[PDB]
Amino acid sequence: EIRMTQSPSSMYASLGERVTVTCKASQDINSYLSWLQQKPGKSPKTLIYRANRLFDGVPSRFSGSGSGQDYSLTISSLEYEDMGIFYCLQYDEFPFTFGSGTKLELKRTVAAPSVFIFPPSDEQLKSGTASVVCLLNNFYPREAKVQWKVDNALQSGNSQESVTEQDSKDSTYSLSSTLTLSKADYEKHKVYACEVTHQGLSSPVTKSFNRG
Amino acid sequence: EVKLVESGGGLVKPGGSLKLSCAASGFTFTNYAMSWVRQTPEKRLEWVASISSGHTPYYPDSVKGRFTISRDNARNILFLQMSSLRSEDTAMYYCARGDYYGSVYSAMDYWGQGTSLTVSSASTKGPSVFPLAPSSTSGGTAALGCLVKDYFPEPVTVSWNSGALTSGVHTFPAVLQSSGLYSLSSVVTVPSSSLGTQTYICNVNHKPSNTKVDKKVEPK
Ligand SMILES: [Cl-]
Repeated sequence: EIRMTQSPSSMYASLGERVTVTCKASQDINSYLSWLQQKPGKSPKTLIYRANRLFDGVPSRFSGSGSGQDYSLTISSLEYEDMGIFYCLQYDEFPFTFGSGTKLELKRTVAAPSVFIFPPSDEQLKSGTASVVCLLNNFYPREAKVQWKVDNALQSGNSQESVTEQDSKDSTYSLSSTLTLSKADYEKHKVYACEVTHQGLSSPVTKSFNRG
Repeated sequence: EVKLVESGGGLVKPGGSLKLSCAASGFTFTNYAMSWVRQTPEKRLEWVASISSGHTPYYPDSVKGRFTISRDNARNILFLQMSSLRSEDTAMYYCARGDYYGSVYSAMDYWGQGTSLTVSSASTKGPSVFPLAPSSTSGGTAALGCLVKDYFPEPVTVSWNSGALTSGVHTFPAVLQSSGLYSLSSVVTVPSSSLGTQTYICNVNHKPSNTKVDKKVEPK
C-alpha cells in the first residue's frame, strides 16, 4: 500500500567520497524507517533504524536523516566494505514495504579485458550440441560488446552472456559469452571468432580458432 | 552472537505445501517479534509474514489464506507453513528478528542466511559438466574452466580442486536458456607454465538432484 522509491537506482563512487542516498514514501511514516545493506549473495544487514539511529556495531560514517516522507542515508567517507545494494524499509503500517534499492559500486580506472575462447568439448559434441565460450577477464567498466563471427558471418540470437559482480580485490568485472549451435551447424563451418570491444582497448580484440 | 538459520526449502509442484524453519540463537527468542521476508528473482524484497511476541500473526493479502506463520518458543523456532503454492512464490525466503522491545512494528534487525524455494511443475534435472580446455606463450596466463549445462532448478555450486584452488576463480551467474534450463560457467586463470604439471578439477554440486560431478580439465 505504502510505496517506497529510492534514488539513484545505481551509482559509482570512490573510496573516501561522501555518498548520500534517498528514500521517499507515499505517506507520512513518522521516522519508522530502516536502512539495510545487502552484499551480493549475502543476507541483508541493518545499518540505520528509526531513520536516525545507528544499529549495534555499525560504523560511525553511516548516518540517517529525514522526517515524514523523505529520508536519506549518508556515508561520510566511503570504504571498500560499503559496496552493495542499500534498501529502505518502512515498518509504520502493514504491509511493510521495501524500496527498490540503490546499487553502490566502486569507481576505478579503466581496465582492459583478457580474452579467451573455448571450443566445444568432444564429450558435448557426441550429445549433438556445440557450445563455444568467450571469456573476458577482469575489465572495467561493465560495458563491453561481444560479437560472434562464424566464418566471418556475424551471429545473432544464438548467444547468451553473464557478468560477475565487482571483484573484491581489483573491482573489475568478468564476462562469459556462450554461442550454442547444433553439432550439424557446428561441423558446417571452420572459423569461430569472438570479437571484443571495450574502452580499455585501443582497437577491438578478436580471439578465434579453426575447428580443424 | 545472534544467529538465525533457515532450513526446509527446495522444489515444489504448484498447489503443494511446504514448511520453512528458522533456528534462533543468541537471544531470548520469546521476547522478540519475528518476520518472514522473501527476495524475488528480480531481487525485490517482499514482506511475507510477521508474528508478535504474543504469537499474533500478520500477513499481506497475497499470502493471507495460504501461508501460516507460527513459532515454538521452547526450541526457539520460527515456522512458515505454505500451502496452495503458486509459481510466483519462487524466491529466497529470509527469517528476521525485530527490536528488543518485542513489537512487530520495528525494524528487521538480524536476518538468516535464507533458504530457497522454487515452485515448478518440472522435475529436477542434474547438469552436464563439460571442460573448457586451455590451449602457450611463456610468461602468459591461461584460462580453463567447466561448462555446467542444462540443469533445473537453481542452484549449482562449484569449487575447484575440492576447495584448494580459489584464487582467480570466476563462477558466473546462471543464465536461463531458450530450452528453459539453466547454464553457468566457472573459470580459473592460471600461469601458462603450470598447465602440463598441475591438475585442475571442478567439483560441481546440484543438491536439488543430489548430483555430484568432478570433471578434470586438461590442456589441448
Ligand atoms: Cl510451471
